[PDB]
Amino acid sequence: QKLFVDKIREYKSKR
Amino acid sequence: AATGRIVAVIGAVVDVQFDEGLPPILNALEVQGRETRLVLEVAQHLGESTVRTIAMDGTEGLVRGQKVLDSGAPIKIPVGPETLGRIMNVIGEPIDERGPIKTKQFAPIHAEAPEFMEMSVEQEILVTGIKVVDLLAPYAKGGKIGLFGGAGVGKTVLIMELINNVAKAHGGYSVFAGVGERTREGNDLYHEMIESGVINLKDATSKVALVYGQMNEPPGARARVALTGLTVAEYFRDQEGQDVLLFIDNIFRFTQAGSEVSALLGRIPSAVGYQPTLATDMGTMQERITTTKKGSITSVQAIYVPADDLTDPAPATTFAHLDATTVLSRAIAELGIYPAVDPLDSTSRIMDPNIVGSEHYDVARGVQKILQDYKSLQDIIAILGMDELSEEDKLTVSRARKIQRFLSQPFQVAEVFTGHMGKLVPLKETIKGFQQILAGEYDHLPEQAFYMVGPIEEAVAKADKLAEEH
Amino acid sequence: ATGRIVAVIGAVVDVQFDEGLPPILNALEVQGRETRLVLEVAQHLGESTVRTIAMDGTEGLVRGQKVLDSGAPIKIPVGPETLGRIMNVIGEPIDERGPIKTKQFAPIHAEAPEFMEMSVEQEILVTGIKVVDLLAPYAKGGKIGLFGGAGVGKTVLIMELINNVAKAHGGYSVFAGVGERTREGNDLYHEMIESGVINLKDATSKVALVYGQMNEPPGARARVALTGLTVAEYFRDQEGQDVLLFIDNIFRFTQAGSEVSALLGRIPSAVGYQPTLATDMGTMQERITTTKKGSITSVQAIYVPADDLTDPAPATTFAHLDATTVLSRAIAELGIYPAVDPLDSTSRIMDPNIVGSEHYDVARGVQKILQDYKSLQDIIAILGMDELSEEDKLTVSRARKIQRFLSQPFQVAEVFTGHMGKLVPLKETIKGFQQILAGEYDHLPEQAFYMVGPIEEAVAKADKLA
Amino acid sequence: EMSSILEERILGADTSVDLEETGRVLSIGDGIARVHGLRNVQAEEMVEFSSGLKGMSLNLEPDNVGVVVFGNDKLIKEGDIVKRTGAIVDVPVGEELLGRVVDALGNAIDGKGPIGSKTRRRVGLKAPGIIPRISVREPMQTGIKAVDSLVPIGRGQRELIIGDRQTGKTSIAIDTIINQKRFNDGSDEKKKLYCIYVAIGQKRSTVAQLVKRLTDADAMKYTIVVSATASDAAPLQYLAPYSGCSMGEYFRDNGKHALIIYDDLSKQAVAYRQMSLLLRRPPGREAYPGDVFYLHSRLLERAAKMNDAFGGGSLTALPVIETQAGDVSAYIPTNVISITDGQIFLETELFYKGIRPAINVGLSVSRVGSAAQTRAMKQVAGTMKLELAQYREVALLSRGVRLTELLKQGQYSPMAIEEQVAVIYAGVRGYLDKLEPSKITKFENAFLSHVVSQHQALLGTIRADGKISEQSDAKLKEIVTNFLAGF
Amino acid sequence: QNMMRRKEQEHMINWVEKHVVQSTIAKCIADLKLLAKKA
Amino acid sequence: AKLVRPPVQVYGIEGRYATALYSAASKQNKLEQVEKELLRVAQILKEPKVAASVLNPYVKRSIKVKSLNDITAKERFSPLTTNLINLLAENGRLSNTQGVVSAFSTMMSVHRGEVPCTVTSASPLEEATLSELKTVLKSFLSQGQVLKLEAKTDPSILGGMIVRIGEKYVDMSVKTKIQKLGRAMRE
Amino acid sequence: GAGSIREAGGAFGKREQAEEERYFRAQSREQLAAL
Ligand SMILES: Nc1ncnc2c1ncn2[C@@H]1O[C@H](COP(=O)(O)OP(=O)(O)OP(=O)(O)O)[C@@H](O)[C@H]1O
Ligand SMILES: Nc1ncnc2c1ncn2[C@@H]1O[C@H](COP(=O)(O)OP(=O)(O)O)[C@@H](O)[C@H]1O
Ligand SMILES: Nc1ncnc2c1ncn2[C@@H]1O[C@H](COP(=O)(O)OP(=O)(O)O)[C@@H](O)[C@H]1O
Ligand SMILES: [Mg+2]
Ligand SMILES: [Mg+2]
Ligand SMILES: [Mg+2]
Repeated sequence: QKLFVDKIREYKSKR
Repeated sequence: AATGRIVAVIGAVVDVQFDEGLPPILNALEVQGRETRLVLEVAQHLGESTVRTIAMDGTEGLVRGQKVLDSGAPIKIPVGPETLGRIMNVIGEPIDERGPIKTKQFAPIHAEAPEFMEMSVEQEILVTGIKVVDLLAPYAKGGKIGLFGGAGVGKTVLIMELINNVAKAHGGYSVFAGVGERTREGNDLYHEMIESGVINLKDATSKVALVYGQMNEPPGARARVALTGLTVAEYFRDQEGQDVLLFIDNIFRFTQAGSEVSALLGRIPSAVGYQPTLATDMGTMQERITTTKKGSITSVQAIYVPADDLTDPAPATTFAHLDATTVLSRAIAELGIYPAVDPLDSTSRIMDPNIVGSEHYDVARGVQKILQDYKSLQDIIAILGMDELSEEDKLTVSRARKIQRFLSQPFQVAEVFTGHMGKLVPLKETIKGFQQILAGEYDHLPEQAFYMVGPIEEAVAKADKLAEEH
Repeated sequence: ATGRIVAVIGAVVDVQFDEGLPPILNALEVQGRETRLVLEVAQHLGESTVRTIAMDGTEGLVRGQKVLDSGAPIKIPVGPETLGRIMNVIGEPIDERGPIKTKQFAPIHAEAPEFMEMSVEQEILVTGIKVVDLLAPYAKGGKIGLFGGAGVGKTVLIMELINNVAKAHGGYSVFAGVGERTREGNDLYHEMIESGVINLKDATSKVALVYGQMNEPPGARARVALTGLTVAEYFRDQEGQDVLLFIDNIFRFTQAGSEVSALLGRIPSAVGYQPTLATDMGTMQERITTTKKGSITSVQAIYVPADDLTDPAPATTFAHLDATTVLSRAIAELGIYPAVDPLDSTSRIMDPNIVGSEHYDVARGVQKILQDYKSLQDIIAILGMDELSEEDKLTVSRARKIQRFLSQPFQVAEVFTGHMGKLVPLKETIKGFQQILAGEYDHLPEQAFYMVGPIEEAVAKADKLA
Repeated sequence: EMSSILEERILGADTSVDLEETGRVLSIGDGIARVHGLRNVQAEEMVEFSSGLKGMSLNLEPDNVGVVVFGNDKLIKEGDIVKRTGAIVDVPVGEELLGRVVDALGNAIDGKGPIGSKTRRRVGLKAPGIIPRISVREPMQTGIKAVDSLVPIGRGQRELIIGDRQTGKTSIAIDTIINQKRFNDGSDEKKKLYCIYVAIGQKRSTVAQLVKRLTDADAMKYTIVVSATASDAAPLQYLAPYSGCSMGEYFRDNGKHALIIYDDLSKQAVAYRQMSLLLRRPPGREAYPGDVFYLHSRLLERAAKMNDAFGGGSLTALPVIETQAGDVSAYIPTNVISITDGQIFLETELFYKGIRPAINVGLSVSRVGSAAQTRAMKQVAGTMKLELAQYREVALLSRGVRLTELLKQGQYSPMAIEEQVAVIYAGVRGYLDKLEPSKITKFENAFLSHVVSQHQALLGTIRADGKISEQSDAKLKEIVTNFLAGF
Repeated sequence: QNMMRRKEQEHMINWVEKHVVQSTIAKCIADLKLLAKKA
Repeated sequence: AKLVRPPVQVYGIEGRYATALYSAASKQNKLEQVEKELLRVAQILKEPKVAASVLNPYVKRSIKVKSLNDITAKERFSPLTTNLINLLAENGRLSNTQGVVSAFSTMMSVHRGEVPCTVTSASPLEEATLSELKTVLKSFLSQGQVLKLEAKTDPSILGGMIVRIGEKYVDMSVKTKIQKLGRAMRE
Repeated sequence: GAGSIREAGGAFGKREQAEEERYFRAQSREQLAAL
């Protein structure tokens, strides 16, 4: 689920 | 029958490979797996058990390896009385949404022309009621006519006027073939015929069969629709002996359709981009449209002249296939004269004093001579002006302008354009009117009284009313 | 990646790669040459073979010669360091002043600006040329095209425009010489050095020159216009500057493509041109544009082969321009210079709401009287002048006076004419032509309006003849 | 914002993988890809390259498929994978395209987001046959006096705008589009005309100027602009007219009325010639393919008026053709002239002699004619046409000059049909022979002003009744007599 | 305000794209498992 | 006479001669013998001495026909391949010989039921995972099919695997997923 | 080439047509009043 990895991790990074 | 596979699709050209039983040239093939009917007409045997074919409909959605079935015969259309009042397309399907055309016999749209011993030498004038046509280039019963003209000169209006006049003065199962022309015009003609009782939707006693392949059709359909209409007319002529009318608008498209596939059929171009086989194709199609001893076919064909050339290979090749050519000039249509027939360019094979009589022939020749003299005098007018000619030259110019106006005639089918009412002038009325204008019996009447009238009595009445008001 | 040459036909070279087939438009370097021979990939032929167009001469190439792939298209140095320098099609300096030490290199193949980047401002650009400013005025940030046959004055007009606009210009300027005379490029270089627009000693130069001339093989002549575009595009985008881009001659671009189109194995189109003429021209011309990131005013000289304006190349160029100045050989043989055809030159800002109702009315009246004269020309030719009416003779006389007054002496033409050049303001042009149309000078001879500036010089010349 | 990019932009993305049917690029060049494999691909099916590019399979050959690339062939290499999409080329259609500038495939190029379109329609559909049609009766109002009076256009007609470069063809099309605002905001639904402008092979800044002009006059709210410009691939410029025609057939098939302008079809013919010559199809006249007539006829037959059983909608088509040096006799000009229902000939001589729009009334014909006019316009225009012909015969003469200078019109000023009728009345009844030809124009302006200031009743009467009544005849008679006395 | 939002969102997209690239046999395991479910 | 079409199709001179030989051998059901004999003549002509002598245009055609007759009779060749080489030498298509062989070969490759399979990956895959991959990809085929697998490696897909079985194609590379996410965020 | 001046539609054909129309409209007005 590397797309969900992108989603979650980069959301927490941009936040 | 034989089953093959589509191996190539380029535009409207489809190469089909057969394993067993290569189909002969001109056979119809059915593409299997299509919701609508797609017919491929075999054109060439390419070797390698492959044939090249022209599609009668669009080739979108065709796949390499799609299966194709051999009909075992050329395109076969229903023929008989049951085609009257119906509209069919190139492959014989009804396109008027009125159910199947149930006939007892089908005919192949590819047939041989009548032999030399089957010809008929009888010539008899067919009076149309149009002054210029009746006088300067009369039509013949059972002859091929042909209407030449560029874009917007009046070919369609003239052919509808001829439909009206002749095909209502007729009782012999007319046929109309729409070849590569506008669909709006086809709808208009269909509803005109339904309204004027010529086509009968209920109480099926119609007297015209309709065949339509229009501009949106691929080149194969526009190249074979003329043959479909020809085949209906051929059945009416041969299988019943009836005297038939055939109205083809427009036959140039036939030739044009061929060109649009020529390069794709592997053929080196000829002159002006036409196929090398233009003349022989036109000949094999036109030699079937003929009166035999078995029956009569009076053929009226509209012939499009690209860019008003008349030396283009298609009209120039059509010229020798006709018996009375009517040439519509744009220069005359710009003078306001309608029909735009060119009096010095239209020719009939029965304009012979041993066929029509010496009075008619002399009047026609005198009209043509005075119009040619007018053409010659226009140059001297251009350089010198109209106030320097011998009084006989002014008389020639005046009578020539009067004859020009009087050659024009208001049509019944043009009441929306003109505003005037239609006129249908008999033959002797025309001859008498032009004989009197030639003799000088109306040198006192103004030239504008002869414009857009019927016989010469209407000219005198219009002159009287003009004098009263003006 | 390394391939080997398998075929050489003119400017076209087939290269077979064992591994790593280079993309289309990539630049490849031939190994074993004395100078840099760059091949641009144009087609993938199959079987790991590409077809390329050479940017230099292919003499001496041997089948099997090694070719390296650069990994990117032709990249030229872009920046303010290119100002005052001359570079060729592949960005190499040809002015013997050493390397162009920029900090960035841009590929000569780029995408055209999108639809949302387009600008709509249409302010006039006064040039000092009476016929141009009156009948077909130029616009700032617009595309100007100068059409003309051989020897009608395209180079003279474009040099006059360089003199009248580029010196008075606030931004930068780029001159792309495409398939023209090399001595003309030498003349332009040395004239710009004399006039201080190019400074060989410091960084105050305002013009960048890119030359691939008519001695170049067709690949260089086809891509040197793109090199000039790349320089101007850098100045427009990364600097935000207002750029002047002069391209003489742009037709050569198309012609160069024609010369290779047969060798690339393509079925010829009309008049023997490549089938891709219009799309190649569009890909090139859509980058020559004003965006909302910067402005580019473009002046392109367009050669007309055999004086035939219906030739596919000028006929296709007509749609890419905001203003067209069509020079005529027939007008040039009447002694009228510049040879602008006043009834064939158009502009999109010739609009009352843009140039003013006064300007618009004067221009339209001038064109009306010239069209009426042209209509009378046949009768005048055969039946002589005396077979006309009085108003027809008055129209002929005023139209001839206007024809004369449309001519003008240029400052670049001072050398071979002796007449000092004239820069006529727009208001003086409008006033003079309004006055001629009114009839205020129906008493002066027509020879008094020939090769003058403002109308005051016309009346002075009239008083000097009598 | 980190919500518009992650709420559903990633949460819903159709991440599933499918078993694709593919082929392999044998060669690529000049926007033509010869592809191995793709056994079950259909003719004219849309395929997709491994770099997001799309193409159309046009040459189904035994050993390869010839694919035309809808983009730049720079991104395609030999050996790339070409996937099937299983569908014949189609574009989005619907009301959501109004106000948007899209490319030849329906992607928004105006930077306003995605078109919320749910309906898709093939671009190569067949035109309606004989039965679904009915005669052309409703008038298509252009707002141009010369057109609306002497070359009238009905709804469902194909009228060609043919002329040289810079003669005023796009101006006619844009005037016609601007004119429809009076009806598109009114209450009559069967009088609204949704417009479609197809820009083929044009400069992109020209299309930007045109969209600015359409937004100034607030005409973009009912206009779709399809743009395949000069930098777009030849397949896209080939396909733009059919995409626009599908967007208009959507309205035609739903009881609504649409208008489409093809500006211009000469550049579409050029792009089709390029595609065909690069597909190695043999050239014909002027190197054009053999079936360029079919190219334009299968497009211009899709403009039609439908009967009541099929909704009563219509699609009017205004193709544009650019001739070289006035050579109407060229290949593509004669093709399109033989196709359409009439032509509007523009001339350079007429343009520079002050006649603007430069319509050549001698050559300009409308095969539909008075069948598609209002009764008032017909009343005034039959007489105006007769007198203008009689003036052309001797060019009375003062009335003829009056009518000529009355046919002139400004740009981007489409007049209402009632004001047109009032002006042609004032000009055809003798109220203009007392004035010199030079001042006629300004009088008209003043006249219109007066009539649109204190005489809205008579204009509303002419508008509602469609014809003039003898009562309203006398009313406008006395109005124009008083104004001429005061002028 | 609108321009700021647009440019900030574009750079956010660029940064997320660049930074997910920097960031497993479980990938191949799930790939083979899904190819098993290809039917 | 009716001709027997091979299961796959090849075009050109080589494809035409290969289809001819395939039909003429499947009639006498001697496909494997002519397969091995075509490999033999390919190895024979590939030898540089013959590849230089009989591929020479400035020596007579009949002389090279006689030498080919010598080299095909001396090596105990069937009449089928014998007069096939005689036909190739008569028409002058000797240069296409290898091509014909190649064509014939791939025909037999699909007559035995051998489907090509490409498995692109960012790194060399694991051997037990490769065996499981071969096992599961066996299920994409009908009866009488065998994977001819060539798991070439491209490290630019960053992970996953791109599988092509004949013309069927699954794109499980992670780069495809990231590009889809990019297109989804931008649109 | 008879009638080729008017057939070319030049500046001489237009004036020829204008002359014919002028003369014959004058003659028509003269012939209508005497009827
Ligand atoms: N009715 C008019 N009155 C005054 N000016 C006009 C009129 N119509 C057009 N023009 C002007 O004449 C020029 C013709 O441009 P236009 O785009 O309208 O024609 P065009 O045939 O599309 O030209 P092209 O295709 O070469 O770009 C324009 O500058 C326009 O402003
Ligand atoms: N007999 C006529 N009377 C009046 N007007 C006519 C007549 N014939 C043609 N016209 C005019 O010329 C136009 C062209 O009509 P059409 O018959 O379709 O010509 P064509 O078929 O040759 O292109 C008509 O719409 C009409 O305006
Ligand atoms: N504005 C001008 N004034 C005087 N003579 C000119 C002018 N323009 C051109 N000429 C003449 O035409 C010749 C050609 O000039 P040039 O611009 O180099 O031709 P081209 O159109 O090929 O660029 C000049 O040498 C000059 O004799
Ligand atoms: Mg017609
Ligand atoms: Mg020059
Ligand atoms: Mg335009």
